[PDB]
Amino acid sequence: HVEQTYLMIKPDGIQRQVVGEIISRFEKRGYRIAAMKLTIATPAILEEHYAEHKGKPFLPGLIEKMTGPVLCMVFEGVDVIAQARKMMGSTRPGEAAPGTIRADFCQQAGRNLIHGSDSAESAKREISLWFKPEEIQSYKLALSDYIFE
Amino acid sequence: HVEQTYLMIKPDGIQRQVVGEIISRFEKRGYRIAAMKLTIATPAILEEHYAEHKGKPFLPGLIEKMTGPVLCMVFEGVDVIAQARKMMGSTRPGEAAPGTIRADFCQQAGRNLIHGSDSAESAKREISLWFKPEEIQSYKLALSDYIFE
Amino acid sequence: HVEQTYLMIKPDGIQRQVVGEIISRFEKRGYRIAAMKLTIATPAILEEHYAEHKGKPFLPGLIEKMTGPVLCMVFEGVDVIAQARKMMGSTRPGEAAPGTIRADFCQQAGRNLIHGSDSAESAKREISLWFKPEEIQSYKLALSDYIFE
Ligand SMILES: Nc1ncnc2c1ncn2[C@@H]1O[C@H](COP(=O)(O)OP(=O)(O)NP(=O)(O)O)[C@@H](O)[C@H]1O
Ligand SMILES: Nc1nc2c(ncn2[C@@H]2O[C@H](COP(=O)(O)OP(=O)(O)O)[C@@H](O)[C@H]2O)c(=O)[nH]1
Ligand SMILES: Nc1nc2c(ncn2[C@@H]2O[C@H](COP(=O)(O)OP(=O)(O)O)[C@@H](O)[C@H]2O)c(=O)[nH]1
Ligand SMILES: [Mg+2]
Ligand SMILES: [Mg+2]
Ligand SMILES: [Mg+2]
Repeated sequence: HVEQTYLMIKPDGIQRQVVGEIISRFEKRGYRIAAMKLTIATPAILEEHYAEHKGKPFLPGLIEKMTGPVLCMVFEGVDVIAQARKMMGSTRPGEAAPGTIRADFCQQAGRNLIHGSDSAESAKREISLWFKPEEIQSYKLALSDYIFE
Repeated sequence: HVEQTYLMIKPDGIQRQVVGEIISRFEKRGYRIAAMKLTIATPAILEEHYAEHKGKPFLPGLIEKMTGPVLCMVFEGVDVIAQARKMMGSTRPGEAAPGTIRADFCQQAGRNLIHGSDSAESAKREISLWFKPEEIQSYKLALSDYIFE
Repeated sequence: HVEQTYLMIKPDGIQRQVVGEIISRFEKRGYRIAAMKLTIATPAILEEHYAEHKGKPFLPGLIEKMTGPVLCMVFEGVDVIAQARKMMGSTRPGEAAPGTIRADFCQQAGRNLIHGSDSAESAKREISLWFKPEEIQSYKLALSDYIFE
């Protein structure tokens, strides 16, 4: 049984030109690209994306940092929501484990390269926010017999 | 004082075409390739390899998944039995530490890319099962003075 | 607020020809190269460098193993003293976390590839020992807005 998670490369990932390296880490585990789109995030969509932080003092500066080019992604795999969070590492790069994206690429939480859904409910909500159903692509990986039990 | 461990790239490592990447991880630490052989694992040899699991319900499907091309390897180094196990990571990739082979490449225990001996006794048994003595090569690494104390 | 740490590639890092790989790991986090110099370490300077270890049983052999080409480096970043130590990993490569330099490249404490300052005080002292102030270069990284909060 597979699930789908929402992963988003933030503007610092675009501007530091590590998009391909990020994608390769997820492809390396046999996770399937189910959707992908480059866009420029707007405050209106970011307010909904970060609805959990509404009213908090840091929300205006988070939205400002995120107003820029982003790569919206959906990846599919076993336990991929929790696993992608593990691969990303802790919010604060200095506390993230070696070998995670944030530890390997970043210094501070405010520029930590990538977002990933933190739960099944948030993944469903975030995928629906950033993608229309017609943009989610269903196909089978040819190596499936060697990736899955 | 060095020891030798038996490492085997399973059919998923061959079919996903990551053999060279796996070998490079062990070469990177200055471990010496003492033996290397491509073969196709058969049920009779796999029954002896997995003798500890005889009779268990999961063994038949394990043998089926392992019936395929494998790369038999012997690596030599300080504490290499335990260290190779650490490098592979937990049997279940989702529990494996970031930076390990199974965490970086895999999703499920039944397709977890690689086997390594779990003890000195199993290394001796497994090397004897999969290799003839003529296939174990004795030579010295030229960089030894910069690898070992 | 950024700080500066002293990092030194030991003779095993030079001789195994992994200098570039080491530098890339620090550049990948947006750490800035503030100083860099190839020299051959001599006992007199190494005695001052390792002054804290005076009298310990491994010191004479440590000085012998360190008498050779070294790459002196200063890197700048947020919390870079502690973070570089985390990236290097434990003194013993066998205890170091997967994904650290020592775990990925080495086997034994006596050949563990790299030195890094362990504190703000030792970083100040080591930078002054190996570099004159005129050798420390100040410039701003063009991607600073995407590395720092
Ligand atoms: N619950 C399970 N479900 C699926 N496959 C399993 C399970 N438990 C074990 N396996 C498979 O059987 C192998 C042998 O189990 P075990 O010897 O306990 O793990 P290991 O030593 O980490 N791996 P191996 O290289 O096969 O010896 C595992 O590597 C998996 O490929
Ligand atoms: N500067 C700064 N940014 C933060 C802090 N906490 C969170 N953020 C930013 O806000 C984003 C969303 O916060 P959160 O959902 O709690 O963290 P995440 O799930 O790891 O992305 C993070 O990824 C960070 O970029 C903080 O303490 N300082
Ligand atoms: N052979 C050997 N070398 C050691 C030992 N302890 C320390 N060293 C070496 O001495 C160096 C400096 O020691 P220390 O400052 O404690 O370790 P570091 O801060 O991790 O570099 C280490 O990096 C090792 O190369 C030991 O027990 N045996
Ligand atoms: Mg979050
Ligand atoms: Mg076993
Ligand atoms: Mg020290």
